[PDB]
Amino acid sequence: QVQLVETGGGLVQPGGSLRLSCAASGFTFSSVYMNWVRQAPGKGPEWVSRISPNSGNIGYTDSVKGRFTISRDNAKNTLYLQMNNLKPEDTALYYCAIGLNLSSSSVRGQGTQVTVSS
Amino acid sequence: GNYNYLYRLFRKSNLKPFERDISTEIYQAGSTPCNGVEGFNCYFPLQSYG
Amino acid sequence: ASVYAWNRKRISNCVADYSVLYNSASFSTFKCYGVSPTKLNDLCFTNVYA
Repeated sequence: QVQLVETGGGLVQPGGSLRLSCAASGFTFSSVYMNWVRQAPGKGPEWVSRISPNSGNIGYTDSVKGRFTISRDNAKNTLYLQMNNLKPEDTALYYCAIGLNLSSSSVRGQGTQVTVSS
Repeated sequence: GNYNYLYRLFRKSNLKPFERDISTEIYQAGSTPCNGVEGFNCYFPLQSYG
Repeated sequence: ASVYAWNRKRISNCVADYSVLYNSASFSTFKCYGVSPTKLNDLCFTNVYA
């Protein structure tokens, strides 16, 4: 039973880049990579960002270019997402899914919804 | 959505009766060996209900 | 042809080896629905529309 326990994210005011954590357990994590993907209220889910296991190349939608960054740690076996110049439009559930090349409807966790409060 | 419930979608052979397969090794769907690294012809064997 | 002018071809009376296509690594999109991407060499159909 693989559990993708995801740390909750509190309300953060604009002015500081937000730091969010998302952990995984129950399976070998160094083999497969993890993926960040967002679902906003009133619209369907969409893939945000992915990181390769070995090459470690961060790939994410150009619309979010220059403000989203990922950092994976196998020693702690988790992912961290940093967003700069956070805007209200970021309000959504930035959930996690074990990243496959398609990353479509794949395995995922509950996650935590975060809304930027002016 | 509740995606905590998983199931096995890729396996090399059918389970025998009353077998419990808990292995999570990456499934290989091609000639190229996977060696536990995701990629082409290397698919994670679990899939969620939601 | 253009996306709105997608070109259609019919294939029949031949033998199709999908293994070479599947194990090529030169294509970034391989999505088979209805049948498994592999084990396509064991299926025989009346016609194929490309």
